[PDB]
Amino acid sequence: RAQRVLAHAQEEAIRLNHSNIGTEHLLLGLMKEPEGIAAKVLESFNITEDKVIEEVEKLIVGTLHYTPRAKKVIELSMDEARKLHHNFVGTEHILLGLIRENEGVAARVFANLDLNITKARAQVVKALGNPEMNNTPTLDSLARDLTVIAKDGTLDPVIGRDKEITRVIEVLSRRTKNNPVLIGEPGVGKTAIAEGLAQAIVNNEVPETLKDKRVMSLDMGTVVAGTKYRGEFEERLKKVMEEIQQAGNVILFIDELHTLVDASNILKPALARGELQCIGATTLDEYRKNIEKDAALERRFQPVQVDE
Amino acid sequence: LIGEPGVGKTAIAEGLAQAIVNNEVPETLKDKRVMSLDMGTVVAGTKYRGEFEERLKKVMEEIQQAGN
Amino acid sequence: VILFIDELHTLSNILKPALARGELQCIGATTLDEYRKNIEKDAALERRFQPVQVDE
Amino acid sequence: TRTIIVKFNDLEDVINYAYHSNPITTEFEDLLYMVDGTYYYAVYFDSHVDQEVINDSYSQLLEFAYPTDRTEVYLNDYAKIIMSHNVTAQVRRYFPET
Amino acid sequence: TRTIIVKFNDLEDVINYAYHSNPITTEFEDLLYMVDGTYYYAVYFDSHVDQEVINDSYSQLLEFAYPTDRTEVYLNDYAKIIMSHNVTAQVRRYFPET
Amino acid sequence: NLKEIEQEIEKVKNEKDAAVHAQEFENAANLRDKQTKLEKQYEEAKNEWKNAQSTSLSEEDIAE
Ligand SMILES: Nc1ncnc2c1ncn2[C@@H]1O[C@H](COP(=O)(O)OP(=O)(O)O)[C@@H](O)[C@H]1O
Ligand SMILES: [Mg+2]
Repeated sequence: RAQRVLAHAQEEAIRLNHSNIGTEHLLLGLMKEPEGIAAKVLESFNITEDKVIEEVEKLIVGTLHYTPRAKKVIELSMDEARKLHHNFVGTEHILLGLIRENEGVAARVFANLDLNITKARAQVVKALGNPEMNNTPTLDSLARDLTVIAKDGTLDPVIGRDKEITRVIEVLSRRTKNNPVLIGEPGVGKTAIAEGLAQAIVNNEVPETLKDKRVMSLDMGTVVAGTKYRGEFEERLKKVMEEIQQAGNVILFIDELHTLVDASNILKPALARGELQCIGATTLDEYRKNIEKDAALERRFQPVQVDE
Repeated sequence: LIGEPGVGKTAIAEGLAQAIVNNEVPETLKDKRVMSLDMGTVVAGTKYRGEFEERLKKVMEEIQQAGN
Repeated sequence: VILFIDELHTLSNILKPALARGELQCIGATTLDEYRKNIEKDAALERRFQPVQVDE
Repeated sequence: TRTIIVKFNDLEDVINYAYHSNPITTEFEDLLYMVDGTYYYAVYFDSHVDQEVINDSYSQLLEFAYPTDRTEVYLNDYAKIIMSHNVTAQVRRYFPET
Repeated sequence: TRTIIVKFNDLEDVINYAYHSNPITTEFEDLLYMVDGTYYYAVYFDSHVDQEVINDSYSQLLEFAYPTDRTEVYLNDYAKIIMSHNVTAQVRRYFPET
Repeated sequence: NLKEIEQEIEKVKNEKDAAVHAQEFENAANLRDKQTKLEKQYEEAKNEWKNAQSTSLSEEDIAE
C-alpha cells in the first residue's frame, strides 16, 4: 500500500509548524505523491499542489497526534476498502473516505476550491472500474450447491470412502437406472459420499462423462411449503424439474429419499425419461418399508450400502 | 396395456409412435400425433376452484378440434 | 450478528441461504412437544440445531 | 450566525483541543456548557470576524469533537455554564497534557 | 486520445506481436506493464501524429491483443514497468522466435 | 499416471511469470524454453495416451 502520505503527514506538520496532523495535511500528502490515483483525479479537477498549499495556509512540539477526525477518516477509508479490495488500501480509498466524511479542514478546502463531491466519487469509481464496462434461480435458492463449496475449498475432506465413491461413479454411468441410493444408519457418512463425489469432480478424478456436472443438494426441508393447497408444492417441484432439464449438468442429492415416496408420480416420468440424475440417502429400514414395496421406484434407483 | 412391471408397455406405445413415423399403419392413422400426457403436470398449480376442470376441458376441446 | 428467533417451530428451506452453510447462528427456543414434532424430524435441522434442554 | 456550538463527548477531547490545537490568530469569546455529561463549546465572534475562520474552527472542534445536537436556546435554558471567556487557559492551567 | 492501452493475456501473445506485427512507419514510445500476470501494452504518439493514425494502430494492435480492462491511471499507480521506450525491439532481442 | 507432468508444467509456468516479473529477461527466456519443451513432452504423453485410448463384454463380466 501507499503509506508515504502517512509518512508525509509528520513532515508537513513540522514544515508548516502546526501542533496537530489534520485532514488538510493528508490532502497535502496526497498532493505530495503525484503517482497516486487521488492526485491524478484531483488534478483533473484543476486542484494542484500549490493551490492546496495556499488554501491550507490561508485556512489554518513533538507531541503530534492524528486528530480524532483524521482517525475517523482513516477508519472510513479502511471501511471503504470493503469495496472488494481486500486488506490493501490505496490513495483513492483515502480520497473516497475524505469525500464521504464531508466535514473537516479537507471538506472546507473542497468547498473553497469548488470541488463537487459526487463527481469526484464517480471519477474515482470510473478510474477503479473496467473501461470496457444458464442458471437455475429456484434451485440455487432452496438447494445447497456442493461443487461451488468444493471449488471454494471450504468443503471438509472425505477419507477412506473410495469404494463407495467408485460405486457411485459406476452407477451414475449407467444408461437406464443411473440413480444411486446410499443406504446406511444416520451419521455414518452418506452425505460425505456426495461431498467426496463433488470433490472428485472438482479435483478432476471423475471420468469424462461426469467431467462438468454440478452436485446440488436438494434439501427437502420445506420444499413442501403447504400441504393443503392443491398443486402448490407440485408447481415448485415441476419448476425445479424443468430448470434441471434445461441445464443437463446437475446431479441432485436428495437426503431422506423415503420422504418423497407424494412426489412419486412427478419424479417417475422424469427419472424414467433421463432428464434428472439423482443421488438418494436413506435408512435400510426405510428403504425396505417404502422403496422396495413399489416396483416402479426399484426400476429407477440402485442401492449402495454405506457401513459404519 | 396390462402387464407385469418391466414387460414393455411403454415400449409398445413408443413402437406405435415409431410405426406412425415410419408409416406402416393403416390410412386412418397415417398422420396422427401420439402425445403423452402426465396427470401430475395437469394438476400442477391448481390451487383455486375450477382450474383443473378448466385446463382439462381446454385440452379436450383442442383434441376435438384437431382430430388427429 | 447472533440472531434470536423465539417460537422456532413457526419457521428449513426458508432460511438455507444462511442455515445450509451456517451463516445465521440460530439461538431460538421452543417446547419439547414443538421440538420432537417438526425439529427432530428434519435432516437439515439435525445437522445444525443442537438441543439444549432447559431444566425446571 | 455568530454563535456556533460543538459537542465534546468527554473532557479528554476538550483537553485535546486546548493543548494540541493552534486555532487561528483570532479574537473570540468562549463558553463551556454541560448537559448529561456532554460538553458543549460555544464561541461568539465580534462583528469583524469572517465565517471562514468559523468553519475552520468548527472543523478543528470537529477534529476534536462533534457537531452540536442542541440549539442555542436549549443550552441557554438547561445547560449549566462551566467556563466563560477563558476555556483553553483554565483547562491548561488545571488539567495536564494527556 | 493520445494513449492506447491493450491487454495481453500471456507472454506468447507479446512475442507474437513483437515478431509478426508491422506497424505503420510512425514515431511512438511504448511501455509494458504487468499486474497479476496480465500484460498491458501502452503506446504514446507525438503531438504531430494525427488521431486517425492512432485509431489505425490501435485496431492493428487488437489483432494480437484484447481491449484494456484497466485504466491508465490504475496502471500508472499499481502496474510495474517491465520494459521502457522499446518493447518490440527488446522482446525481439531477448526472447527467440516462437 | 500422466498427472506427474501437469504439476511440473504448473510449477514451470509460475516460475516463468515470477521470473519475468523481476525484469530478469535471460532467466525468463531460459524458463520459457524449458516450458515449451515440457509442454511438448506433455503433448507427446497425451499423444501416446490417445494412441492407447478395445474392450468387450464377456460372459464372465455378467456372471460376476
Ligand atoms: N468418511 C468421512 N470422511 C470425513 N468426514 C466424515 C466421513 N463420514 C462422516 N463424516 C463427518 O461426520 C458427519 C456425519 O454426518 P453424515 O454421516 O454425513 O450424516 P448423514 O449420514 O445423515 O448423511 C458429517 O458432518 C461429516 O463431516
Ligand atoms: Mg411404463
